[PDB]
Amino acid sequence: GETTDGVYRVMTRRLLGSTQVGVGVMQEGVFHTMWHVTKGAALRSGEGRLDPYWGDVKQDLVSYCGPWKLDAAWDGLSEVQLLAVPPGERAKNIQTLPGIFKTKDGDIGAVALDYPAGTSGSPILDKCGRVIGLYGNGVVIKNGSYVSAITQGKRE
Amino acid sequence: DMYIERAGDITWEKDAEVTGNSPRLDVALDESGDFSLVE
Ligand SMILES: C[C@H]1CC2(CN1C(=O)Nc1ccc3c(c1)CNC3)CC(F)(F)C2
Repeated sequence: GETTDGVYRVMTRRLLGSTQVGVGVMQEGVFHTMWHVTKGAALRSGEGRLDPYWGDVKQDLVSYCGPWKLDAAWDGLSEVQLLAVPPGERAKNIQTLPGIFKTKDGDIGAVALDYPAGTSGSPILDKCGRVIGLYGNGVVIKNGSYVSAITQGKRE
Repeated sequence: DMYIERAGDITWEKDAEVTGNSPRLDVALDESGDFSLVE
């Protein structure tokens, strides 16, 4: 089916009507999304089938039709844009300065933007339009709002 | 079965809505890929 580069919605007909469970990026013939969106299940694109190729529950990432292609990184200084694709709503760019997740294994950028369930997998971009990571895996703070890590894979 | 639908091009938009703060949080990541706040 459709293999043009871009951001895509991940939909299902299992629940009531058509429900958006997440979002993903098509780049170089590979579909990239978060593991918790599909749970590693196969995908449909028109009449064509997309089979999982690589995945990891701890990184919360999965790739279809080929190895993970996204390798751009946040520079640790500049503002970034979340290309949010909420359920039933138009794709929208939101610019923000990321904070930081400090872990025992190093620091990771983090975006303090809150969207509904079904927005996970929306890409985070740098000023050149390169995907520096996917939005949708993070933490819930005091107020009840979300702060997502900038989750990036490794290009082998 | 899950299916995909195109939603747009991946481009930086000039004069986009600028929002959100930049918090520095100490976090832990478990084997199931879940983050938690360390305090
Ligand atoms: C609480 C909402 C808020 C959220 C992301 N959320 C999640 O629950 N993420 C999530 C769920 C299951 C797993 C993981 C992460 C990693 N391990 C399994 C929707 C959003 F994308 F808009 C921002």
